[PDB]
Amino acid sequence: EEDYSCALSNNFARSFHPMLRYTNGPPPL
Amino acid sequence: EEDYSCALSNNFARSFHPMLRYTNGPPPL
Amino acid sequence: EEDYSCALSNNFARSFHPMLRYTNGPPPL
Amino acid sequence: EEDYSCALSNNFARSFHPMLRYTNGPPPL
Amino acid sequence: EEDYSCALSNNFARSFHPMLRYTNGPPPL
Amino acid sequence: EEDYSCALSNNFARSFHPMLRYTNGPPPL
Amino acid sequence: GGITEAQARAIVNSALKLYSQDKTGMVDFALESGGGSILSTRCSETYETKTALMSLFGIPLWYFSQSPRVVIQPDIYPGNCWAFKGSQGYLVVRLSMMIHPAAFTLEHIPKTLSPTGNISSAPKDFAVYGLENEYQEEGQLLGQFTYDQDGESLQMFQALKRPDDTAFQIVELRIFSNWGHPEYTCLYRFRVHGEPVK
Amino acid sequence: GGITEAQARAIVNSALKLYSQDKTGMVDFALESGGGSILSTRCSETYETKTALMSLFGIPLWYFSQSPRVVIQPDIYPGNCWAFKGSQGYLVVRLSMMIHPAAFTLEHIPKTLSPTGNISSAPKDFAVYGLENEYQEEGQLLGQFTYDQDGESLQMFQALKRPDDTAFQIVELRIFSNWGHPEYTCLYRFRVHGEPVK
Amino acid sequence: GGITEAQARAIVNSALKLYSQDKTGMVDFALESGGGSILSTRCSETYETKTALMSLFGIPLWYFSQSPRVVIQPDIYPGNCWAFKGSQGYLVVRLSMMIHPAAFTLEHIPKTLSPTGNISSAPKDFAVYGLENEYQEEGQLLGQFTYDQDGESLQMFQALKRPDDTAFQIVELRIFSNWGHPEYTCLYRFRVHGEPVK
Amino acid sequence: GGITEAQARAIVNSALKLYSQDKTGMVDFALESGGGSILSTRCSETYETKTALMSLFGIPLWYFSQSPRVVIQPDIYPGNCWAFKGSQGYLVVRLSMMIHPAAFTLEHIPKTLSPTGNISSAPKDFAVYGLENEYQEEGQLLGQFTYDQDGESLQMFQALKRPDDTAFQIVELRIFSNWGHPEYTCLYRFRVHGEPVK
Amino acid sequence: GGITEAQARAIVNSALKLYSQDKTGMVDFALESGGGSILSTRCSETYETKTALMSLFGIPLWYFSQSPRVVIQPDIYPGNCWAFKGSQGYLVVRLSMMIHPAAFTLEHIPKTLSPTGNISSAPKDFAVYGLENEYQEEGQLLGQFTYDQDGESLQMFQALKRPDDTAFQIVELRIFSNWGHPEYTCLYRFRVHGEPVK
Amino acid sequence: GGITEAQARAIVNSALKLYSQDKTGMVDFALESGGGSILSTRCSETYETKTALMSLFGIPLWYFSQSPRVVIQPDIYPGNCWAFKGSQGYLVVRLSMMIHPAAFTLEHIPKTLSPTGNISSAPKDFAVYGLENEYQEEGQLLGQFTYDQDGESLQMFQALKRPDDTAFQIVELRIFSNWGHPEYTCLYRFRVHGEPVK
Ligand SMILES: [K+]
Ligand SMILES: [K+]
Ligand SMILES: [K+]
Ligand SMILES: [K+]
Ligand SMILES: [K+]
Ligand SMILES: [K+]
Repeated sequence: EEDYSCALSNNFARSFHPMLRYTNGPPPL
Repeated sequence: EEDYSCALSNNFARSFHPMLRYTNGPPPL
Repeated sequence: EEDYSCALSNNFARSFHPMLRYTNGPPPL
Repeated sequence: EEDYSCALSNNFARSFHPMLRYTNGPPPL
Repeated sequence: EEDYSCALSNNFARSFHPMLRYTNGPPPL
Repeated sequence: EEDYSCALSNNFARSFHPMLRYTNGPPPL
Repeated sequence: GGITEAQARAIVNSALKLYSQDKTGMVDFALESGGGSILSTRCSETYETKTALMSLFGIPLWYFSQSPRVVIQPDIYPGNCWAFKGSQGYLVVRLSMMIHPAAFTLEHIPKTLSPTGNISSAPKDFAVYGLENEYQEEGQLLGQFTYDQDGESLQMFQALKRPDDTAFQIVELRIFSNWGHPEYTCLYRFRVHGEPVK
Repeated sequence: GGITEAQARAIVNSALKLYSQDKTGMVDFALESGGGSILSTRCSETYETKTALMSLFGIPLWYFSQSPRVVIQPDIYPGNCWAFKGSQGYLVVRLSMMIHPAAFTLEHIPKTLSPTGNISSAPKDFAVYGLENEYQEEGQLLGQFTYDQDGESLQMFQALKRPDDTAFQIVELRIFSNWGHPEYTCLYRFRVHGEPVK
Repeated sequence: GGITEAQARAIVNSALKLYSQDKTGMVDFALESGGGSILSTRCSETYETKTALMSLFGIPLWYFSQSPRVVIQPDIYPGNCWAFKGSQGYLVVRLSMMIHPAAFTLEHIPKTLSPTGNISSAPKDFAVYGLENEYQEEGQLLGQFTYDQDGESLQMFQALKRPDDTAFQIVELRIFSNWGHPEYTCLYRFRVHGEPVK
Repeated sequence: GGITEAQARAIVNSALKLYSQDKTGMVDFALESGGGSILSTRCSETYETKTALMSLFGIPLWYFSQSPRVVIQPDIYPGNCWAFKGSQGYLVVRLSMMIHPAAFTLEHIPKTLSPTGNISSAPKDFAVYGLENEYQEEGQLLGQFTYDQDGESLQMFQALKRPDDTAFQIVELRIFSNWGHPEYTCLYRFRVHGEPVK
Repeated sequence: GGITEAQARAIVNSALKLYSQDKTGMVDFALESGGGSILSTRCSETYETKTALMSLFGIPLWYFSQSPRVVIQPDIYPGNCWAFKGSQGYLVVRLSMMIHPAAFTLEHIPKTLSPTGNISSAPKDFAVYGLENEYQEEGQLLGQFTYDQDGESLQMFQALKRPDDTAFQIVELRIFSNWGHPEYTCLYRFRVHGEPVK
Repeated sequence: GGITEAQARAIVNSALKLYSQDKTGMVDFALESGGGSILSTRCSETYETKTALMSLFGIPLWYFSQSPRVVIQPDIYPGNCWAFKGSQGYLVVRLSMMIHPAAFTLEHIPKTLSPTGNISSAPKDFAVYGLENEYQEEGQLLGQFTYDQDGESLQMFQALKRPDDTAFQIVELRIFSNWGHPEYTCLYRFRVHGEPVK
């Protein structure tokens, strides 16, 4: 079904837009 | 004449500054 | 089965080695 | 001594952060 | 005339092939 | 002395020529 | 009944102080520079216009379009928004801290700065959910809302109150409709407010 | 004769709302993020100072100077301007929509933020023209004006009224003089206002 | 005793005009876009967290951390600060002009925008020195100060008055303590004010 | 019974002429510069040693390992070979023309140039197949062979003869065993010979 | 009448020594690694086939075609040649030293290594000229020649003898016809021989 | 006394087989593709000529000069050599295996391929040393030799024999004089031969 396939997807992860992910710690502020 | 040559020129197009041109459509907003 | 999965795969296509493919014509020689 | 070595150092100059230095003239403004 | 325009041209200089020019001295050998 | 300083130096390591070092194992052959 | 010059100066200075604090005076746990990030857009399709061409020396180099990351960055000049195709969209955001979420903010440009005079690309009906991990398909509902095209640029929305308050570090924004644009929907900024777990 | 606290709060809030709308509350059809672009500088020469050196590990990489594109970007901190040699300059701008132009805005930094105490690099006499296509050499005059160095940072100028109103999507800004700087002229921001064709 | 509507409008408009002039209405000779630059951090160690990972197509590319240059750039959203290890730090700044320094500004985010509710990473005790050249190890003291964590976001500090006023184009900021954070100290923006030599 | 100087010169010159023609004097329809290409390695795993580190200014940049493309390039100095893990491997090659395949060549370095004195990484048992398209899983057998570690560096193998000769533009090389190396198998060069369809 | 084993060994060793010296035993003043360079191709058009696509992760990156520089590089495997459209072409070469030119070499692949069995893309009629500077349109004729498709791969050609011998450091190769290919002409290697001025 | 055609063919084929095995038929433990590497040049200065300019679209990009790594790569066309200033030089090489060194090879181009007719840049007096680790300043002498400018292109040199044979994986080549060039010395290829430790 369409509803089940959408959850599977992540189009941002397969794009030309670079990702920025914080690996479990906030940055200094 | 100098007045006629200036119209011919486009120094920005032959520079190291990248150009951004909208090809006949406004972007999403 | 393992024999069926191997045919599916192409590890070279998902590597850091660039591919060179001739799109249906020999180059000049 | 530690106090004398610190003056010697410049950790920013040996980092991956690019430097921007104005060579004796203010930019146009 | 066509014969006069060809002498003017240098298509290699306006291509994506990088040029290598020896500025008046042979390299070490 | 000059003889002692030369041993200290490694001009290739501070050049624009990239280095290739085998970290304790021969490559496949 | 009337106010003095000293009292008028105090009111002006207090209003500019709040304005300078990200307009609201409240922490935004989704803000990218402060530790938030975009994890996923699910099956959303970024709108591909192919109109913004970058070149050098007349040589075409790249077509430019905005990233989903712009939704957690503070600039909201016209065009500094993420556009997706149609009017249904999804955005999964990881917060800078584990919190009890209490409220959400959505911003769009005002009509006076839109070249057509309308903001038909703005979001209309939407909802927010709390997720326990990135791969959860259906989270807990935190509220359902409507962005009002006849309201102010910045609008705030209160989360549902439940007898047991669960903490979350991941939320999902779902957009269900827009204000009528037939090709895309544009999101300028989304914020998440609340209290960090101690 | 005197105002109440409620009335004072309403005046303050209305002023901050206009301030937040790009200061003016009017569409800028030249703004780059909104669909405007720089087509050409004709024979203008960007001022080459060779003072802003970018390096890494002590290795010189690049000299930095500002692009003509900064003239249609909103940051106007000191130095965020396009500088050309002398005091005559040209800028050809493509608007985001076809419009009837009605007014123009020019901004420069105020003297209180200029390190010398003067703004002698600011533009003085200038004019704006409407062009039918990029390659037209001489357009239709839309007005001639003077930026006042003793006025406010942001100044607005009204286009000429004619019995027949022609629409344009390309305009040309021509600068004829500056406020006395002997080496260059600096442009911080130029805006174009009007009504889109229906 | 009470003010009119005209008088209230004049007070509001004057306050927004000052706000728009970098909040203070005074030249900042350290501002990078205006001609200032970071020369050195001496033995300071930028805090290496290894948490901000940039990727493309799932491929890790680079870890991101803020440069010392952000201290002379105007954005002060949370996280737009330079972080060094411990609570002793050094920053050598070259000014855009040779001046007689008269005052300094230090900014930090307010507690209402900090996710923890405290600003324990803010600087506490600090001093400023004037240097004759980049390689001088010990400069002339221009003042010693404390940033107050219970004060306003933006704080200003007056330089010492001496019978002979020496001009400088290089200054050094030394931070001696912070407000208690056990791992690092964060600097958002530092400004230098005064009168240029004629 | 004996030869003259003229006859000896003719024999020498004829041998060098053949040597200069890619050693064999026959077209190689797999050669990359001539129009051949590597399409796929199926589930083969390129051997990851992590020993060849490229650096600049002491900064590590990249680990180097050889591409499957080196198998259709003519340099066969030690190490100019494709290495895969274990002793079973697959290589799908697109030929420069559609041909009737008649013979195959396999090269490995000789023992006198191998630092250990053995060539245990060389291929032993192998087979070649003809495929109608890239996505075919099982092709037509063109022959099964053994590379002899006690033979010459360059060895040639004759395709099977069938009553109906089918033409192919894609072939697959399958390696089933090696000469005993316990970690990998190395392929230096593979060639394909035959007659082009008219 | 017959030769000994010692005499046969001497003939073999002498032939391999000449072979190892770039086949000819004569300096090539056009060789790129030795100081020669390509200045110009005049109005020649490099043949654009759009068939050799470079990709990574399935993403197309670049189309590959050979540079005019390959004509002064020694590899002559099939395809390592410069191809221009039609059968008239021009190549301007700067020599490593000022010389009296005495002879020229042209190489093409042999028919036994060409996949079609013919070398119809090879050059046929050609001439060489000496130029005093890069911008001279018409030089002095040094000879006119024909490359023989039924001859050896490497062919040598003697320059014209004149009573006054002029020295040159720039030569121009002009190709007037090919051996019948209807789309392009391919050049593998061109060499220039002579005596350097003292 | 005379040889047959069969015997002449056997002599020719044996000579070409040895030629094809890197000319010598012996392992080169310094060869880069086979596991050797350049560790250091000590205080040698690569000769900076500033004559080989790489450009694109007329824009200068980079000056090209050869790396010390070319000394352990097999191409020896004129110019494919490492040039250092003066006539004293140093090269520290890590071998692909730990060995008992027995012999060394040095190659230079022959005079017939040098444009001047001389090879005055060739090395003359030199020595080789064995080192226990990269940072050792003075190694054990393995031999001292002279490259003969009137000899063959490829020359071989025998290591000293001692009653105790020590194994090494690092060697150092020291050049003490050249054949008279007043500006630089050029090294084309250096090889190391011996027996690997078991
Ligand atoms: K935004
Ligand atoms: K600007
Ligand atoms: K900042
Ligand atoms: K190979
Ligand atoms: K070639
Ligand atoms: K070499």
